Amino acid sequence: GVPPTAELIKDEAGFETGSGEPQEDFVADLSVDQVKQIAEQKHPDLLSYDLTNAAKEVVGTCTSLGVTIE
Amino acid sequence: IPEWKQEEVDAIVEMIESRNTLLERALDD
Amino acid sequence: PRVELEIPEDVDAEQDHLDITVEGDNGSVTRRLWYPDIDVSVDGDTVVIESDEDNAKTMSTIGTFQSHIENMFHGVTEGWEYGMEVFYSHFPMQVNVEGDEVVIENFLGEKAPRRTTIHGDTDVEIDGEELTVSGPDIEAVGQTAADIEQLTRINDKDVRVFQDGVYITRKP
RNA sequence: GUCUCGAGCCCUAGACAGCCGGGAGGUGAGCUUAGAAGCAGCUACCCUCUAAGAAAAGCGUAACAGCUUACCGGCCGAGGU
Ligand SMILES: [Mg+2]
Repeated sequence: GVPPTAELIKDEAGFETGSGEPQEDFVADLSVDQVKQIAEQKHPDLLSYDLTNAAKEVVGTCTSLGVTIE
Repeated sequence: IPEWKQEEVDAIVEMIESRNTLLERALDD
Repeated sequence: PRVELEIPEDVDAEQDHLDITVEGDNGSVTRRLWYPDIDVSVDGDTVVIESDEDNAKTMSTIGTFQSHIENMFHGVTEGWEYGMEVFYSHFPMQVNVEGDEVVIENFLGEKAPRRTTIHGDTDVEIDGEELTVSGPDIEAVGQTAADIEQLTRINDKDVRVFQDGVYITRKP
């Protein structure tokens, strides 16, 4: 039902393509309040019990794309 | 006596109060 | 060394000299187990394979005698089953059991029938496209099963194109 | 091939091997690209669940699928390397 993680990051960023070299070349940006909205959406997709660990799975795709958190 | 086996027994004894060999060892305690 | 083998209830085994006879409901198997300083005896209801020597050569045979006796126990009870499937590409092969020998006719277009003799008490049953070799003596059954596959040997032409022949499907 | 002597390491908290079971999700990573989803190539190689389970070691596919490897559990039981 709920679309993939790679698509949900590109909507609230404004950028389409990633990078030639991840983590070494920073492209997009996010904030803490913006990751708390993506954590509410995926409930049957993630295996995490709490909302605390549900955010870590989204961050575990972000830093390996070129997204810096402020 | 491996260090990870000692840490595992202390993790099982923690979830009794609150491998089948490591469970038996933890129950005997 | 000494290895004691407990005899099953369905089985009863007698022994004289170097020969061991193992009887059961599926039949009887007599084998000769002869090697230097290895004594195989029947102690009531256990088979004892012992030797005063512990060298690699003696140890190899003690372990071989063990598996030979354990296999005889299985043979006289549940028996030994080898399943085979007859495959052909162009020429319709005619496999038939004619007496104490299994005959394969019209193999690869041959006018002359290919045949092999069945080893002892081994029974070969055929049900259309399938063949099932069975009996108490694994030595006899294993060989008769092998003999059938070896019978369609082709050394002259490519095996990958000319694949016709009965092949072993099930190993026990 | 076989005999003999030494050293290190692992083992009844169960070793070596075999067999059974599990080999999971985020996500078919991103870039490349019509596509590439462990496995053409470039870069990274991160965290959840958990007793394990690689951003995949080897095959396999046009690409999937499919088969096992790592890794965990079970059966077994004495030495093993
Ligand atoms: Mg030629």
